[PDB]
Amino acid sequence: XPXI
Amino acid sequence: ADCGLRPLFEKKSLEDKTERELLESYI
Amino acid sequence: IVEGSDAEIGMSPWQVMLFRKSPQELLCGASLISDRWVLTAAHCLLYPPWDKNFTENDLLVRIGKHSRTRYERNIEKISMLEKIYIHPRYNWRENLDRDIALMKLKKPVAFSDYIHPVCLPDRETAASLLQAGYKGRVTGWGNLKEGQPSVLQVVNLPIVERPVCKDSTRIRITDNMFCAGYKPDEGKRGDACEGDSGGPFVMKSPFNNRWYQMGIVSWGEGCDRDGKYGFYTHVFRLKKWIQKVIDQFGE
Ligand SMILES: *[C@@H]1O[C@H](CO)[C@@H](O)[C@H](O)[C@H]1NC(C)=O
Ligand SMILES: [Cl-]
Ligand code: NA
Repeated sequence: XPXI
Repeated sequence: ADCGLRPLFEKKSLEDKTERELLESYI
Repeated sequence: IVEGSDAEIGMSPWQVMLFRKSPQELLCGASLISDRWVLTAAHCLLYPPWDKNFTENDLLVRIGKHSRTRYERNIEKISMLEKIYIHPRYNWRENLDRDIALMKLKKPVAFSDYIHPVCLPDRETAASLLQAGYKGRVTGWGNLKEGQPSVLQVVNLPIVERPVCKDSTRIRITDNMFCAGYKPDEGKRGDACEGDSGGPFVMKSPFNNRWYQMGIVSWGEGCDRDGKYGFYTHVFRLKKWIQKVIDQFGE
């Protein structure tokens, strides 16, 4: 999902 | 005004170890 | 960065490290686009599903760095933030559409051999350079595999055709995104990874030798998986917003  | 020209590379007429790979990709 | 190599000194002088103050930790990458404006991913600053919602005084930036962990005296600059600006149509609920944010430094940074801004593309540069098969460069201090590097990592990756990007994922891709990475038949690997997000995808223009930031590391499914690609915010498509924030400051 998100880069983080 | 001077954006994107690196002091230790473009400004000294030096190239980094992998930028050629980018240039060659345009051909 | 997966399957990259150590950056050379001053190779990416626009690279910025976004640091959480409490607890002390690397949050994300970012990029210097002038003496006082830093570009990053919105999800680095605001991602409510994981309870992320940072305010200006929660964060600092470190500019001019090479080492991930050492304090680099007389080389690095540590700056506070005056104000964060998130794209008003950033879509954190769905697919990270318009994943872009600006951060205003409390005081402009002095440029040096190690600190220097990247260019943002104009229409012609974007149209010319953002094409499948052309390569750009991603940099960061993120994980080496889906484990942290001693120094800044760099890898060059090819831009991938939109239908190939779309067939790779069930996530909804928009025109404010592009993807990059090698295909399974190309024999090479590489990707951004966790810790790299918010950092720049740059291209060196063959027309004027300048480095342009075409993308921001935005999202992906794992790191360096076969048949998966990294996704990047399309900076040029969001440039009118960037220009508006910068132009309206103090007016
Ligand atoms: C983020 O935090 C600010 C400050 O408390 C709050 O006003 C805002 O509602 C939060 N944003 C979101 C989208 O949750
Ligand atoms: Cl916009
Ligand atoms: Na892949």
